[PDB]
Amino acid sequence: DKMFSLKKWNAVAMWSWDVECDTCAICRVQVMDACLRCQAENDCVVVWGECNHSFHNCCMSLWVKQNNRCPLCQQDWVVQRIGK
Amino acid sequence: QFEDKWDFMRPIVLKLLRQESVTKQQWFDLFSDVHAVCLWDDKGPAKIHQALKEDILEFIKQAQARVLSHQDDTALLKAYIVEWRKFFTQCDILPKPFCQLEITLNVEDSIVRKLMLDTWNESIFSNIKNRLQDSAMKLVHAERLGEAFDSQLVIGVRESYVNLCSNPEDKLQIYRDNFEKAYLDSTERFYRTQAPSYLQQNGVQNYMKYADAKLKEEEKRALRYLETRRECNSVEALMECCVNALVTSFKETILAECQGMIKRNETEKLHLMFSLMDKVPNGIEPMLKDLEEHIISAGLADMVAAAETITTDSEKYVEQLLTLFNRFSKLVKEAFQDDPRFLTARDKAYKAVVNDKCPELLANYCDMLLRKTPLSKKLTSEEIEAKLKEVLLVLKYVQNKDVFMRYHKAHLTRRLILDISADSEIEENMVEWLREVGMPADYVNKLARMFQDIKVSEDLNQAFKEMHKALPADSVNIKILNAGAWSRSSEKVFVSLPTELEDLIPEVEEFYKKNHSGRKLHWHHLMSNGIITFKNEVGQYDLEVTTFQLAVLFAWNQRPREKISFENLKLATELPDAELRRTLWSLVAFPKLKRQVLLYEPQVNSPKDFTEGTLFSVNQEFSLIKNAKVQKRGKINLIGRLQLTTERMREEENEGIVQLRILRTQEAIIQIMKMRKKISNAQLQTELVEILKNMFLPQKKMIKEQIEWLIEHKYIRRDESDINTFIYMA
Ligand SMILES: [Zn+2]
Ligand SMILES: [Zn+2]
Ligand SMILES: [Zn+2]
Repeated sequence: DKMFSLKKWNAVAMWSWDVECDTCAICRVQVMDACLRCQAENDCVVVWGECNHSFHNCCMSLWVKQNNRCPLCQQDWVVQRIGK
Repeated sequence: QFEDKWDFMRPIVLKLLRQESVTKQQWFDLFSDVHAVCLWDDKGPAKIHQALKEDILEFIKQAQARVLSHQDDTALLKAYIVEWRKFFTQCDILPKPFCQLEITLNVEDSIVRKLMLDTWNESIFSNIKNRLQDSAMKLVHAERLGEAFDSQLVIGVRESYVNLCSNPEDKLQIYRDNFEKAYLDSTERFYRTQAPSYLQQNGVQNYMKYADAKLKEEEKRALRYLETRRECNSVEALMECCVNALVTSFKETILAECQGMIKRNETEKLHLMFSLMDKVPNGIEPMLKDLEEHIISAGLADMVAAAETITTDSEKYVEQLLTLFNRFSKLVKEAFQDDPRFLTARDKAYKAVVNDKCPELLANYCDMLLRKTPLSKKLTSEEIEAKLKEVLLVLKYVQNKDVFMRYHKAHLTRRLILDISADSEIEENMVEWLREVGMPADYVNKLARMFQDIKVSEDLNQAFKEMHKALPADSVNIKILNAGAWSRSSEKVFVSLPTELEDLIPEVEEFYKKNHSGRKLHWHHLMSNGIITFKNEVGQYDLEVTTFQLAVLFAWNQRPREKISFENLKLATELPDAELRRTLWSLVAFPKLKRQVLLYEPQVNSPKDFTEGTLFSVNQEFSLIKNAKVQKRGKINLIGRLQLTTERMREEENEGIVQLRILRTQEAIIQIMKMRKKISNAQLQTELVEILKNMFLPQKKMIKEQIEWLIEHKYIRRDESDINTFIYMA
């Protein structure tokens, strides 16, 4: 019977693919940093797939031209979000 | 020879010419002798015509006198007609006893008949003619004055004009060239005089009515005074003349009336005008213009003015747009008789109204309608949908459809996270509704996915509600969402939670991982909220507060009377100043409360007013207040806008759109180039506009930039002879 006794909690969280917020996977620079093309020929931003996998928009766009699937799993690819 | 036969023929011929009792025997005596004349006498055919000319003339001259003598113009025509009828009758009878003549010199082409018609003209109808016409026209004028003379007098004259020129080469020569001519001379003269006399004192509508009435009367006169035997065609021109001479001339003022009637939605007056001006070759077309103008102006006036007063008032935004649509739709359906040209003028004009340009507001507004706002609370679920149903129109007209949907979806995402919809069905309706607009599946599908995701998240939630038995499972509701869509940004304002929650999360993560291998949670506490029973000296009140607020409040769970600084709370909650301040502000200054959850030393008006040294404590006098009385228990919400969409989010969405436009454009270029291996900038840009048309209007600048990119990245290349022509590469 405390001052603010928990009665209800509407928790919100999202999920993504685990491993580490590391590299881009196609390329390899930090998902938050420039990519193979920018950091060399200098905006490398992020893009998501309905499969919850995230890469630099510039790296996954180039890859999709060989085949329209996700580099990590192999499901048909579909952009979920371009927003950062 | 002629001189041997004619002496027996004549007597009979005369009787034919005088319409006397030609007996059967005479019919044949003559007929037989006609043949004998033409056959026996090489000049017979001519002599017989000559003798006929003389015999005919005698009759015609008698007829002339019988008509001419009547200085009274109407008596004259009566006589004219009488003589005419006898004359015409013989014109059709005589060729019978004379078939042999007509065959040698076809009773339909009858030469004698021609001579008869010509003689009539020579003695009467091309001279007393002047009076035949003046009289007929005076009578036509009489019909127009209201002096409805026995129509037959003029009709008779017209029949004569026509029959006289019955010559198959131009059956209406005289009639048209002289009767219709004269008709118009009298028509236009009459009305060029009277049509102004009318308007001179009458209002425009009165005249218009009179005018149309006159036209109807003229159609009747056309059926009477003018010819109906055949299509005539020129008869229509005569009606056109009536219009031009009278109505088109007056049109110069009628159009001013148009504009007025449009402004007042005087559909009946304008309806008349539509019909009258449609007859006018250059009336109704200006009316199209007038309609277009008013609609656009209304947008620039009514729509824009509304938008400025609206801010968040979605109902007015929606209805104002739709009111205009419907006001003018009705106008066209009635005033402009549902005519495609006006429907088009309206369509184009309204499109401008809609684009006179911020679908992002329309999106905010649809949200207001869809969700459980104070606005939506005044509407029946059906009314909410209905307003949106009508909005379909607006969106169809909106060019930058992606804008609306971007913001709508952003709102949906939130609505589903917080479950703050007006109801469940309205959300489903909204998704289908967007389909009804004809909007891009990319957005519409994603909205649908948001709902599907909630389902999945809830399956998980339920598992927790059943398993965790930190708290009594059930009490907690955990929504684990697809970050790739739900995490609209990377904004994850981590907050340290109450023990009851911190000791739960490890289990959430544990369970989650055991069932969702390969996945990772993103504790978006920012969007999390809950209920706590607020124990006070005065009672126990549930509080509906954000997770952040729960963390703030946690600070005093075992020590309500101890003062905790802003900074200490910051630390207790591990929050940034911005969010901390907002949540604290509500706790010490939430609207509509007579009691705040937390007490504090210095007071704040707004979140920015907090200082690190600001001391907070638990409001042990806190209570739900009813009739200014302290209740022993109850419940108060202190969340409000804490979890609702800021200029920041608005801009983030704006740029997101821009980038989508860029991405889609680039992809579209690639697709186009794959389709057509080599095309001009014009072809490329055209196709890009079309492909992306249902989302937005592509700008050539953007396209250019995407082209340069694609060239640099070897997707396409410029033609060696034309930098505007591109060739697919790689
Ligand atoms: Zn890059
Ligand atoms: Zn993937
Ligand atoms: Zn990358």
